[PDB]
Amino acid sequence: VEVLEVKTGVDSITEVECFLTPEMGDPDEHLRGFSKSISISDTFESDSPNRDMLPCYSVARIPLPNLNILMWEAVTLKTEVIGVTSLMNVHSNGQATHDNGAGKPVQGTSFHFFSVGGEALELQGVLFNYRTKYPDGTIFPKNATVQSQVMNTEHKAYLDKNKAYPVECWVPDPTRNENTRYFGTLTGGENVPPVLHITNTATTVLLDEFGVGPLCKGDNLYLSAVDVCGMFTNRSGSQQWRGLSRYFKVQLRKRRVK
Amino acid sequence: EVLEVKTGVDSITEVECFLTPEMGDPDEHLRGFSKSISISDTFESDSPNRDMLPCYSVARIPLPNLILMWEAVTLKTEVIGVTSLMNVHSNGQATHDNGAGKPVQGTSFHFFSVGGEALELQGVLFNYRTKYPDGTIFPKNATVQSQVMNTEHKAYLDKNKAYPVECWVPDPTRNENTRYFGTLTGGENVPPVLHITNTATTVLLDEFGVGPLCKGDNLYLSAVDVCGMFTNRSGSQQWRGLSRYFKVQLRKRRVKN
Amino acid sequence: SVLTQPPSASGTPGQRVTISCSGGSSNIGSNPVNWFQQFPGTAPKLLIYANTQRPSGVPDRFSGSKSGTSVSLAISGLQSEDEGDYHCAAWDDSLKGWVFGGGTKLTV
Amino acid sequence: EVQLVESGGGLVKPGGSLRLSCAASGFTFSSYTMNWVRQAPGKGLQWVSSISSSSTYMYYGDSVKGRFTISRDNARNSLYLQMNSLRVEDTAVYYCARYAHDWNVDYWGQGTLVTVSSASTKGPSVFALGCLVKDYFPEPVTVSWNTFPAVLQSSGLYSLSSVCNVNHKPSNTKVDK
Repeated sequence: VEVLEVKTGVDSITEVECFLTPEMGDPDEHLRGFSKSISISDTFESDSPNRDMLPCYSVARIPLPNLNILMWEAVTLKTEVIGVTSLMNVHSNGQATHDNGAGKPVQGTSFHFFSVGGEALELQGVLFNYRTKYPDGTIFPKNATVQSQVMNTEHKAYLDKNKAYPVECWVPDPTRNENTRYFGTLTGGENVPPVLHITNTATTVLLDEFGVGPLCKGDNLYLSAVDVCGMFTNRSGSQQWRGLSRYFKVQLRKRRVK
Repeated sequence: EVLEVKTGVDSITEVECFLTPEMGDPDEHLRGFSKSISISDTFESDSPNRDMLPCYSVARIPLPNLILMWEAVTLKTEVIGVTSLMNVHSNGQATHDNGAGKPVQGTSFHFFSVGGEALELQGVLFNYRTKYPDGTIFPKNATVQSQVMNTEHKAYLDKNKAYPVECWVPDPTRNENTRYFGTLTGGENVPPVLHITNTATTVLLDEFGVGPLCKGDNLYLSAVDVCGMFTNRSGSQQWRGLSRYFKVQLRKRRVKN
Repeated sequence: SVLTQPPSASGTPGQRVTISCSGGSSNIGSNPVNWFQQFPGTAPKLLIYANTQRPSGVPDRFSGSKSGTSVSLAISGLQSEDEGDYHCAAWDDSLKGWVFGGGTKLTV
Repeated sequence: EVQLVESGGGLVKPGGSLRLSCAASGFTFSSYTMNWVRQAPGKGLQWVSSISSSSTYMYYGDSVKGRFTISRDNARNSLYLQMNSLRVEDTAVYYCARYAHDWNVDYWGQGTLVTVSSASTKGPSVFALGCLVKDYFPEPVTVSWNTFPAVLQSSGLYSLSSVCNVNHKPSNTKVDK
């Protein structure tokens, strides 16, 4: 809890480098990285999306070299989306934009999000429609009230499980996450063009106003991510969310702690 | 292990070349285009012809002989022939009655790398059941995991007219010795926006002030500049590419090997 | 650098009739075609302008298509009040003047 | 373009067994989930079983759970249905159909008739301008000359008339009048 000085020396720095895959709903054995073709409730009251139509937050707990009082301090992050060029595949049974047109490319509503934490990302539930019945097998806001639609402090949770927390009913809880650095962007709209930059030259610093990064409780580093890139439009017009993996490389150092 | 920068009368040198775009090159007359794009009968049977597939362009530049290695320090690059995209009269698709032709626009990948060795590629597939055509180097032993991430699919950008753009990306887990930059903008109506200037330098040094080091006295320029699609009168669409200029400042760095 | 249109055309009431006008790069290639309708003993009047456009007062039935150096006029839902001469005109850049076609007498 | 052809259908007695074959040409058979759907005479359609491209996922309708087994040989471009413990209700024309992504079930075969009856394979007897076919079983009968649909008599034997080369494959009958 009390943060003392940075230990330097021969064995004071270490590196995690992994990729997180996208859980987009994964209908069947052949469609990993897609959702199931989206359907719309008969009525506003009866909204109940199937689990394979709901993208979810991805999380990874990484065990770090054992210590001890010393804790691992996450100092810098590099991340990029892996496989951006795959979105140029405009020939795989898509929807011809017009007579003899190529297929309409992946585009539309996008959530690109990633966090680096010394513990689980902390989530606040917010519901578009509080009567939405989230499907068996997902962890969702419990005891939904109309207030759930704007804000309801009952809906707290930890991003502690994969294929679990739907994207559309959880956000980073801004009242918590002292020990995490989170960044995300929603671009909404059916025609929003994907814009994905890649570079191995961009480092992001994880230190706060006091020069302290996230501190890895239990010698664990917590990478969370979502990269819903848009929707794939099938020949029929039917639409599937399409996701992509995110690379992380985190510099860590040792910090003395009481 | 990287020692100090050698300075003096002949410590600096410059490479300056252009890379051409390989976009499919359908026939003798359509260099810089792809073949008019077709769409598979089914999701399962996706199998694009080789002349419908833009590919990464690469160029190995031999440097002066010199333990000393050449350090790539700065890059200037721009797309050559941006104005050519104003050609709205060459059997295009009238946007409307008495309209000019629809200009080149839509899905674009602008990418360029400067490396002391080949760009290192990771395979990622839109559809793992896509059959990449005979004559291209593609991800082998595709599994459904190939669609999101599959570490089997490693490769070197070591050959032209070879590596399709749509199934290879810079491998972010490698490329210590390369500086790569690219942007995908997707969408049928995405407007091209291409800036040109001889006044904009990009620095290639890392967090430790070391640029790429040219193994074997070789500098590796890679690039892709799929600008959009040309829409023919029929509505049929061909990718259109443009050449990329590079000018790389290099200096000599002492190294223990 | 002459506009070539059929000297005559005809149709059954209710049919679509098509009158073609063929030129060269010097005229129709680089310049727009207007169509003029002429009933016996009256002046020509503007029917189509700019290859494909109707002035106010011309029914939806009347339409045009342009393909490079050639244009056509399409009279759909043919009626007896459509009996007359149809004149094809366009500027010619080399002759520095207006070229017309022969005229097309449409019989019903 | 795409053709599926079923075979192996015929007459078998209740409690009996039977293996059906689908022959796929015109497409990478090995790439597609494949289905069996059946149609009982005069009734609508009813799905029997599905199998994934790599035979990782087989599914069965309730009515045949535990009796039928779907299988494929991707090297031989063939889908199979193993029908054990056959019942009278299982009588239908069995169709073979492809499922493609987003298309759903698209192409069907011609179908093959499976008749499950304790009754045995009775041969026809032959012979106004034409010839007549009396007391045969089961249904599939051909008329050639180098035609009305049949009637099911209460005897359980069919009869049809034609306005000759008569053929009834189930009884090896090929008599020319």
